[PDB]
Amino acid sequence: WDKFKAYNKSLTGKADFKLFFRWFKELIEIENSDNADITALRAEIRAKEKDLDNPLLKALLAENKNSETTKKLLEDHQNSLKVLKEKLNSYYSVNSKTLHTVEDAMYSFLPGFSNLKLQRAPLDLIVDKNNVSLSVLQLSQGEKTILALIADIARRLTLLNPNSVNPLDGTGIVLIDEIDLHLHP
Amino acid sequence: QNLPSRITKLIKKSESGDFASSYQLYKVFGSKEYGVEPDEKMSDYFKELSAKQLEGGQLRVADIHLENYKGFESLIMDFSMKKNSTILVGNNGCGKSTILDAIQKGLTHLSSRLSTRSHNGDGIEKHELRKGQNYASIAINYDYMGIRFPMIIATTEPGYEDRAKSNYSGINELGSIFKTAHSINPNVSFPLIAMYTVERANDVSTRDIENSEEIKEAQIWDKFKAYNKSLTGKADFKLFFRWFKELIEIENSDNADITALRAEIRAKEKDLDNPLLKALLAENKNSETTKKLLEDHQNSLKVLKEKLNSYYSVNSKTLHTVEDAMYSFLPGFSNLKLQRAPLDLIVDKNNVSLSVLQLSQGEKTILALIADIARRLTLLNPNSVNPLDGTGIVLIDEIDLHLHPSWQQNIIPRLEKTFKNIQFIVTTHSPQVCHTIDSQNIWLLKNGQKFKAPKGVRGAISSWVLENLFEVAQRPPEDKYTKLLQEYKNLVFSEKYASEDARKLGATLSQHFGPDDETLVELKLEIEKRIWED
RNA sequence: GUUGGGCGUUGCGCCAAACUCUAAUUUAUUGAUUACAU
Ligand SMILES: Nc1ncnc2c1ncn2[C@@H]1O[C@H](COP(=O)(O)OP(=O)(O)O)[C@@H](O)[C@H]1O
Repeated sequence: WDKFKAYNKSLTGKADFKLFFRWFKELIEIENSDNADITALRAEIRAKEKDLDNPLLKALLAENKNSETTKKLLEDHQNSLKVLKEKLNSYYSVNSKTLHTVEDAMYSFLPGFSNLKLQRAPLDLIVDKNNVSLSVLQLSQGEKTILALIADIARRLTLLNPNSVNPLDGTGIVLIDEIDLHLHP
Repeated sequence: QNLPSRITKLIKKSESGDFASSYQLYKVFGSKEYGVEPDEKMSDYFKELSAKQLEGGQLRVADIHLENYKGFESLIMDFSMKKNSTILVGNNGCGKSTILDAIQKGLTHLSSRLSTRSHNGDGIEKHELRKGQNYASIAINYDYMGIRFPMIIATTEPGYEDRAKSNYSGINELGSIFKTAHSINPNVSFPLIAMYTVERANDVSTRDIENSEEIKEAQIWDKFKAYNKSLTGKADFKLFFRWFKELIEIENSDNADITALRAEIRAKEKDLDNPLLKALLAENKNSETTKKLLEDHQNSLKVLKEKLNSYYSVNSKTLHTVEDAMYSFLPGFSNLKLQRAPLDLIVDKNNVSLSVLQLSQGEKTILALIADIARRLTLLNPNSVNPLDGTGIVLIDEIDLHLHPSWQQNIIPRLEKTFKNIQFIVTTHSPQVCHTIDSQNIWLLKNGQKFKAPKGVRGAISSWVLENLFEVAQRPPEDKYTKLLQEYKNLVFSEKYASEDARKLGATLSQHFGPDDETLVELKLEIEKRIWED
């Protein structure tokens, strides 16, 4: 992880789901096989980041908030995420932080989708909506190519950008030819 | 309505409890051909009962009939049913391998019609015909819960009209019974069919493990899949390596979502306690929104506890059972793990970490054999208290390969102790395997004929079993010192007890064999006795 | 391991006896046989 071992061989570009499934499989398994201390931190980041978007408490916060106690509480659980992500960043580790960013790439480019697991008895890399779905089988043909491209961009930007609590906030050139390739209208 | 008498007899048999009695009862009430009006509900009941009564039965080979096969003109053998181990002993060139090769080409057919729809298999080739004859025939009777299935496979040279047509009446029956049992219940235990040829000597190699992560995903995980390349010998290790990777990955991928869930429960407990948050909520307790949010948080915490309990009762013993059953068979070895740098396995012996690919040749063949049996039993037998208690036929050919004569006295009983419901028809040439099985089971073979073992072949002096089962003398038959021993012994028991040669052979045989052994002390004592008498 | 006898807390439990060429009987609306209703 010296920022230059993946910077090269990128001027050609590859974006396919066959080489993304095998990559994500190793990334989610190797990270969890050894280490195993960053897994709990990342899972609790997921819990804290998805529990804030509670419609009940969100409506209560959006309601009359003249008392400063609720503002202090919201600042406190924002600082919770701040320090938590700071701790993960302090754990300088390749193959353990790129997973979180690549998951965030698919958590935003595909709006409203929840946690992403990887079953094994059937492979079936599942994406969680309010109802369960499957990516290896469903999700069309081009909705896998574009996701592979997004994942590659996220991984490459994360590797090129150490620290940077939001690694997918770099700057540079990314040229795509015929962006309308395998897309539903 | 005057139910036929045969139908009443079948109903009585089913009431007593049989599996075929209800099979031929749900196919008599589901069609108009058999002569009774078709009733669907009362046929479904019989089908369910037939499938339910199949559990607890062992599938064994009862008898076999070779006629003009490789080297046997006419052979009839009957394998014991109360005993779970049959041993074939004979010279190199009598035909013990022929009987195993005849048990296959029928076991292949049984596996094909129990797993696939092909309805094909092996057969007698032209080169296997007895030199001079024209027709050959192999007949095997399969047993299940005291009810037998016929079979016969035959051939004729394409110059004369065939005088022995093939027939597979009973194996189609057995396959249909098992398939129906699977249809009504997806987790019905099935028998295991496999043979391990001498070609398992080179089973484990670095080449096989190098590309074991580059095979198809749907070739290892389903009940009906532990049958491909299973009677070809060459106990599979690549598929075993893939299977071991997947199980260790299930352990290393789950049990962390369990840890994550426990951490989430702790965090939620902190969030609910949260003295600041509790104090803030205490300001407005009667508010409907606050009560709603608190009750929903409590319900979510209870649901999270239920989710944790869901994986709290997994206990994936699929790995533990295999590891424990394979550690006991190979003494000392323990803590088998995986190392991902050159995608290789690591096993620990005598507090030394070594790779499987570099182990002794006498410890990888047994390793792969036990691993293949355990994996196939686990695949064929779904979720159960003990998945290694399955039935079937395992044909271990030339068990004496790569074994020190210290494990041969503990190989058969250990296989029977770990696997206590599998038939183990085997062949051997080491006389330290024979003296652990009853005399009624060993089937001597010479000159194309079957001879029963002499009385008392169980635990005894190895010289006696050697002499009375292999026709090989205890001492060398042509050795100079052995000839001197004989020429000393006969003269001791005859003229020239103390003469020209008595002393010189005495000294020569005292320099070797030591001056203190069994035979020479006997001879010296008796010569002293009968020189004192004179 | 297989066969014939006896008693009755009898769709078979027990008792009392025997035999070992290397080695156990299954089909109906069919035809032959025993038996009731004719
Ligand atoms: N066409 C044939 N004609 C005569 N003998 C044959 C023929 N085919 C096979 N055989 C006999 O089969 C024997 C092979 O023995 P085998 O089955 O390998 O048992 P084992 O491995 O225990 O010695 C040989 O003794 C050979 O004579």
